[PDB]
Parts: sequence; structure tokens; C-alpha cells
Amino acid sequence: QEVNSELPPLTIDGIPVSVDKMTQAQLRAFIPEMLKYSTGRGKPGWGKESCKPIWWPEDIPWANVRSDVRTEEQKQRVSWTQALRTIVKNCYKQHGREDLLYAFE
Amino acid sequence: QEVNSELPPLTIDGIPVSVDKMTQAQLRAFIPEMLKYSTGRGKPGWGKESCKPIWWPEDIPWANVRSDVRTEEQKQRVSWTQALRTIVKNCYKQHGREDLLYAFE
DNA sequence: GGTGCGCATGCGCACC
DNA sequence: GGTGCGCATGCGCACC
Repeated sequence: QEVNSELPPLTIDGIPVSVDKMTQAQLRAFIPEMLKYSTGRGKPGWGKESCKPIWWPEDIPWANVRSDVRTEEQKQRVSWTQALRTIVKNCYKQHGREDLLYAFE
Repeated sequence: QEVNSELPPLTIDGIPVSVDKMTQAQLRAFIPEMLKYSTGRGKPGWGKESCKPIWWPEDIPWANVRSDVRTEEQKQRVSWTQALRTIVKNCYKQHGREDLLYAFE
């Protein structure tokens, strides 16, 4: 874990939302923003090993969330929505920002 | 004029900068963000008449600031940097956010 | 609502 | 520093 004061608050267009209530569409939009704030870089570097975050979930490929590239079997163990929530949850935890993650509870 | 509480503050990565001291590079980055906050839309709609802001400067084409498309003569009356500052200044004025524009003075 | 995908668009490289 | 430009990338359309 490595604290990052710079992760955004779990709000969309201002309204506070918990990660568990974000829609698939909202998550897909939130995740690149979280990555920009998380790394300071303007571009995620999707797919490049050198840019794979340490907290990236293991049963998801390091790939643009634009289009789910998981294996068909991977898609049965976990829904694409649950997978996108794991991406967010894993990023906030690894930065020790559980305060922000569980704020809406 | 139409007040917009939602225009960003004239800061880059946190540091406050006046529009007159922004570098060409910084301006090119700032302007699309200003447009997003200005309109609520995710995409500027560069070139489309239906999206041309009313405050757009007259001696600049409605075109991605990525690449200066002004006529060669237009480029002599006004430098590309001065042109990009006019874009910002005109947007903040038309939204009545002179408080933000002249903050650093 | 979920999700693939078309493509506009802005990050940052390249070169002066 | 200035600026053109290559192209990765995420907004939002399309369709279920």
C-alpha cells in the first residue's frame, strides 16, 4: 500500500455514488479518470506491461475497459460489472483510500 | 453574457497561472477542458457549426487547437499564442467570470 | 439498464 | 520555449 491523497472522490457530475451502485456505463467512464489521478500520466498505457498497475485484478486483462476482452469462461465466474467494480475497489484500497471507497455506506 | 459557475479556475496541476503567463503548450491543453466545463458536453464538436461557441474569436477558425489552421496572413496579425489566449479570455468574459480571469493580477 | 464499437480528439513526441 | 502531427483512447451511439 502507498497512500495517494490525489484519488478523486466517488462522485459523478457532483452526485455522490458508492462503487456498488455505479452503473456499468458510469464505471467505464470513472476508471480512466481514476487512473489519470492515480498515476499523474495523461494516458493509461492500456496493455503495456510497463504500465500495468500493481493492484490490477488478476482475472481481468490489462486492457481498455472500452471493450471486455476477458475469456468467455472468465465472463461466467464474474460479471463485467463486478469486474469493473473490482478495478475501482482495488485501486482505492492499494492507495489506502478506503475512507473514500466506503464513504457512502 | 450568461454566468456559468462551472468554469474551472485558472490553475494547471494546482499552480495558479494568469492567462497572460500560460505557455502555448499549457493553453492548448487548457482550452478543451474549459470547453467541457463550459458546455457540459464530453466532446468539443470542433468544426461543426452547431457547436461553434458564440464567444469564439472571429479571426480564428472553429477548429481543433491541436493544429493552427488560420490563413498565413492571419498568422501575421496575431501570434498563435495570443490567439489561444483570446479563446480563453473570450470564454471567461462571455460567462461573466472576469473574477477568475483577472484573479492573478 | 447492459456492453460492443466507431471514430473524434487531445496527450505528448519530434523537431526547430 | 514554440507548434505540427501521430495515434491511443474514451465519449457516446447503436442495439439488445
